[PDB]
Order: sequence, then structure tokens, then C-alpha cells
Amino acid sequence: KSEVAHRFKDLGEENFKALVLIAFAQYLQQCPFEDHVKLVNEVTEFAKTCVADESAENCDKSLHTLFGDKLCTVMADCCKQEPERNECFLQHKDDNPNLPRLVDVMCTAFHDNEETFLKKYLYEIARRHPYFYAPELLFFAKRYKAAFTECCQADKAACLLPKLDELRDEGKASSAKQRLKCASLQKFGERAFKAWAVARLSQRFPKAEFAEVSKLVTDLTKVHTECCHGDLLECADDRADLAKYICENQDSISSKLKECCEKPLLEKSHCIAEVENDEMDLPSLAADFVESKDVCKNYAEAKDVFLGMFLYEYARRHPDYSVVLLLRLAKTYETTLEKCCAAADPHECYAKVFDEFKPLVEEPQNLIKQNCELFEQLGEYKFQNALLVRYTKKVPQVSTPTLVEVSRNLGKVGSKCCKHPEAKRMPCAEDYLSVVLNQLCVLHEKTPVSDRVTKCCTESLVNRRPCFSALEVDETYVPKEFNAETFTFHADICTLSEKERQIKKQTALVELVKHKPKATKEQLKAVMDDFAAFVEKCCKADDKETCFEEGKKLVAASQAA
Repeated sequence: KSEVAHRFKDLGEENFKALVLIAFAQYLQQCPFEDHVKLVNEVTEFAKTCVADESAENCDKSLHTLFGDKLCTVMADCCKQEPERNECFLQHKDDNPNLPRLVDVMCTAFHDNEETFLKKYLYEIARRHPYFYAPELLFFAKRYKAAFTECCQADKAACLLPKLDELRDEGKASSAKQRLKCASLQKFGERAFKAWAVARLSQRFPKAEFAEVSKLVTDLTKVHTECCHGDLLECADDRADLAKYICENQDSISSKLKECCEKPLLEKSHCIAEVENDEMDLPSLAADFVESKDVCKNYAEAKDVFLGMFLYEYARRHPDYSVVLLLRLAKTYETTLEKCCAAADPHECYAKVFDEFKPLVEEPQNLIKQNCELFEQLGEYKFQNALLVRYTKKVPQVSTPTLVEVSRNLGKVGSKCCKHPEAKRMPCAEDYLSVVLNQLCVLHEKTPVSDRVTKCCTESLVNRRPCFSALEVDETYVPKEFNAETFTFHADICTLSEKERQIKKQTALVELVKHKPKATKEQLKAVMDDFAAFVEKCCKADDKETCFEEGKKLVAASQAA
């Protein structure tokens, strides 16, 4: 009885009220910080009475009832009964909240109140990332404190920032990768997430057999179902159970995790999550899945088991393949079996399934090869502008900030993965590609404006990237005329850093392409540099922001091109 006392004893108090603070902030993202900490205090106070005795007044209540009840003491449409009032809080999670505020003298605030500083960090991140992996957010919290426990007491802004530039970089990656996990579980189903897990684990532990891989998949599926559904306490508990289930059966999984298990709890599960693939002779995979005469009857007797074995055996031999490609081949193998098993001569039909896999393998290899060549031709900034143009052409109805954020992240994928050896570059490039594309989909789903985005985002998870790749120019889009909210500049841009000055210039490039999505050539190259020189000139000028006159001036010169 009393699930709150179960999780309080299993997780401890410190991790308890931190996870409870992440949950309320991800549900009600617009409430002030000091209102949540008081709710956490009253919830943590009630939990200790249930730890004192599991059968008090309301201990036996669900965690949905306990959390939902006091979520509503201070959206009021939802606060209906529990089998429904909890779902109402879920579909109101805002992936793009109207929040704006995301300095070595702030390091003072750390030393004035180390605790409130760290918990306000959890509050600000969780409310802007309502699907953040909460057990992993505790890890960034410890790493946040850890960094401040080293460089905040000679040259502060020299030890802090190189670590406060790697953590936040991992933070954006962590929230985006987890957002894809939640989308696959909630939009595409448990079967889709388990298929992704089977391929991911088979690549990672190719020495582990189909039993333990299937075992770890089932546990991993329950972990992320709870977290994405808002069951943060059970999710952190089960994540600790699974991380400790490994290590105890390490040699039956992979001989490469030993230096991760002597590590503390939050860093050991983060270690196992960031472990690289184990070491990869096996029989020909065509024998059991292609050339055997019993392929159709084995497939019909146990469909998902047969498909899982195929994905496990294929992924265990191809760590050079992306996970999304392996899922793509498994989908093709399923579709081919469905068609040829029902045909006249099935054996001669599905015996060609490896020939149709050939273009599906070469397509991402060619795409990454060409775009990494384009990256090395332009550098990251110009590669971002090239992708900016490319994607505003595909889907010009998408909001300009969304197109700028997606295209800039696509450029970051090139800077990171194109330097890798080809034996690990496609897993990097293509799987991060699906992560960034999922960002576009969830941001567009909040305010759908383009049926082309909607179709590619809802067609199929594995065909998402090929769907977007096939787009070129939206031939039905009517050009947008320039307005006041679109094109005005002033001299406040010169006080900006080098990064947000480029983002401003990249914001205007999107509006350029929206003004005429057919222009392209490198006619857009001339305009983008006409705007660049326009900013450099008026920033170094001798005036009172009266230069930024030249606005109506060179804009017309770009209507000439």
C-alpha cells in the first residue's frame, strides 16, 4: 500500500523532491517558481507520514490523485476525475512556451544559496522542456553544482564557461533525443519504440543473445513510458533497477561496461547510456531470413518475434548503419514478406529482398557524403545558411523562428558527425537528423500551418527523413510581402555577440526566401552578403542608429535580385 512511500524509500528524499519539482514544472509551466517549491514541501511532508506508516489517511491514494489534487489547489478545465484529469494535464504540455530568459557575478547567487540556485535551474529547464528526461536532469543538476564547486572561487570566467558550454550543449541534445522517444511512444505506439530499442541495443551489445536484448528492451520501454506519461518517480526507480540489473549480468550482455558500474548511481546509468558499442564470424543472414523455404510459415507463426529476430540479427552486425536505416530495412523486409508470401511462388519472390535493400542503404550514404562535402566547402555558418534556404523552400509556411532553430541544429549535426570515421558517421548524422526533424514536427504540431509538414511528420516514423528529403520547393506557396514585424533592424544588433548577430542575419534570410521561394540560384548569395555588409557598415558608423536610411535602400537593391 501507499506508492508514495514506496518511491520515497527507494529513491531517498533528495531525489524525491527534485523529481516532484520537475513534475509540477512540466505540468504547469506558467506558474512562478516559489509557488512550486511550496507544493513540493507539502507533498514531501505528506510522504514522510506514509514512510512512517503506510496505512495513514490518504497514503493508499494514487500518485496521480496526490499530484493532481494539489496541482489544482492553486487549465482549471482539467481539474474532471482521475482516469481523465491526468490526461488533460498531459495534452496541455507546451513544447514552445511563451518564456524568454534562457555573468560570472551571477556566481554570487550560487554562493548566497547553493540549494535554491540549483532547484531554480531545475525549474527553468523543466518548464521550457516539458519532456526532459527527469532522471537525466538530476544528472545535469549534479554536474551543474559540480562545475560551480570548482571555478567560482583566480580567473572564474575561465574555468566555469568551458564547462558551462559543454553541459548546456549536452542539455539541448538530451531534451531533443528524449522528445523523440516520447513522440514515438505517444504518436506512433509502443511497437515503434520497442523496435527502435531492439536495434539500438543489438548494435550496442551484439554479443548478448536475443533473450537478454529482448529482456532489456521490455524494461527500457516501461522506463520511458512512465517518464513521458509524467510518472517520474516510478521512472527514476525503474531506471535504477535496470542500471543495476546490468553489471550483475555483464558478461551475458557485453564486456565493456565494467568501468561504468563502479561509478555512483546517477553517473553509472548515464555511463551505460553513453557506452560505445561492444566488439562486433556469424552465419549468413540470408540463410534464415531470405533463402530458407520456411520464411513465410515462421513469419506467420510468430510475426513480431520473427521481425524482432531479424532486426536483432541485422543490427548486431551493422553498427555502421544508422538505427533509422535498420528500422527502414526491417519495414521493407516486413512489407516484402507480406506481399510475396501471399503470391504464387513466394521463395523466388522474397529471395530478391537483399537487392531492394541495396538502394535503401546507398541513399543515406550518398546523402551524408554530399552534405558533408557541402559542409567542408562552406563551414558551419554558411552551411547553416545553405540549409536555411533549403528548408524554407520545402516548407515556407513554417514559422521563421522554427525554421531558424531547425536549420541551425542541422548545421550542428554536420559539424559534429562529418569529422567522424565512416564506420560511425552515418549513425551520427542520420539518427541526429531524425532527432532534429522530430523537433520541427513537434514545434509545427503546436500550430500546424503546412500540410506538407503534417504529412511527412505523420506518414511513418522510419520514412520521416526520406519524406522531407523528397521535398524541394512548395509550388503552392504565395510569396510573403515585407512588413514592419518582418524587416526592421536598428543599431541594437551591434551590441550583440557574434552568435546572436548571426542568428539575426539568419532570421532575415528566412524572410528573404519567404519573399520569393523560387529566386534561389546564388541570387540569394548576393542578397545575403548585401545584408551582411549593411550590418557591418552601420555598426561601425558615426551616427545615431540613423544608418540602419540604408534599410529601405539596399532592400530595394535586393528586390532588384
